[PDB]
Amino acid sequence: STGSATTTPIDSLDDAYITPVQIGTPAQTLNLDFDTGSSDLWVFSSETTASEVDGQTIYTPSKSTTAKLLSGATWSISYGDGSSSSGDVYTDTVSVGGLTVTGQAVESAKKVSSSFTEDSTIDGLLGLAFSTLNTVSPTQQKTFFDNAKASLDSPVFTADLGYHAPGTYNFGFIDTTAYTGSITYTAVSTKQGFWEWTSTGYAVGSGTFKSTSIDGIADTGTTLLYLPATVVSAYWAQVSGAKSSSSVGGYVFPCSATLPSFTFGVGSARIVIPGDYIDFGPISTGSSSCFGGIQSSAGIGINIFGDVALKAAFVVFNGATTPTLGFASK
Ligand code: NA
Repeated sequence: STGSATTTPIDSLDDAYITPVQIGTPAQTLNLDFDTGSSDLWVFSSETTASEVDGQTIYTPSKSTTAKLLSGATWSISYGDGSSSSGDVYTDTVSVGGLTVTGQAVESAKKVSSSFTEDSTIDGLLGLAFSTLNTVSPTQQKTFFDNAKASLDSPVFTADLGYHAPGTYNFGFIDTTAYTGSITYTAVSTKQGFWEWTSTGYAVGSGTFKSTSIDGIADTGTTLLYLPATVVSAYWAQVSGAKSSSSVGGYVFPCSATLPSFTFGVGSARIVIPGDYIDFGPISTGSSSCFGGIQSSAGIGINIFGDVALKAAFVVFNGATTPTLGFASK
C-alpha cells in the first residue's frame, strides 16, 4: 500500500504545516501537524477542557463506531517550545492520503497549553519520530508509520514541504518526479528516538564550504533551523545590521536586508536554502526589525534541521531495519 497527502502552510510565514487525517467511522477529518520530532498522535477532542478549545476541529470518539477506549492508558507530552498536552487514549481507524491503519492509538487531549489553544488551524499532532519516544503509559504505543510499515510497498515516508506553498507527505514510495538529480542517503542514529544525522558542513552565501560535522535532527515540527552558535554567528555576520536580541529571543535583522543563502552538506552533496526562506518577517506588526530563520541551538542541547532547512529539499525518511535519511534538491 501507499498514501499521499498534501500538506499546507498554516500562515504566510510557513510557521507550520497541516495535513488532513481521517479518524474514525464515519471519518472525522482533522488537520494535524506531522512532526518527525515526536511520536504521539494526539488530537483536540470532545474531552478537551472547553476553555482550551478555540476554533479547532475536535475528534468525538463517541460518534465513531470503530473507536475503543484503551483502558487505563494516559499520555502527557512537553515539546521543545514549552508547549504541552495530556489526556487519555482510544484506538481507532486512521487514514492519511488513502493509507489506512486499524487499531491506531489516537491520544485524546483533556488539557492543552495556551500555544495550542491560540492556534485554531492545528487540530493536533501526528508524530513520525521513533516509537521509543511515545508517551503513552503504561503500555507505549506505536506511531502511524510504525503501524503502517509492514503494509507499505517500501518502508519509507517522504517530506516535500513547500516554501509559501503546499507540499506533500508520501508513505510507501519515492516519487522520482518530485526532486532533481539524485538522493544522497546518510546514516541515522535512533539512540535519542529522533531522525538524528550528521551534516558534513555549511556555507554562507557564495562563501567557501566549511567541512565540519554537525549532528542534528530532521524535525518537520520545528519551524526554524537551529545550529551551533559559531555557525549562526558566521551567517548573520553577512547581514548588515543583524544582531542577537535577548529581548526578542534570537537574531533579528533589518527588514530592508537581502539575506544570503545558507548551504548545508549531506555527505558530498549540498542543499541550498535560499535567503528568502530565512526571512520570518517583522518581530511585531509594522516593525522594521525582522526575525531570522537561522537561530542558535545553544541551550536547546541539540541542533534541529527544522522546516527552514527541510523545505529546501526532498527528504526521505527510510524506516528499513537500519534507518537512513535521504536528501535531494528539488
Ligand atoms: Na517567534
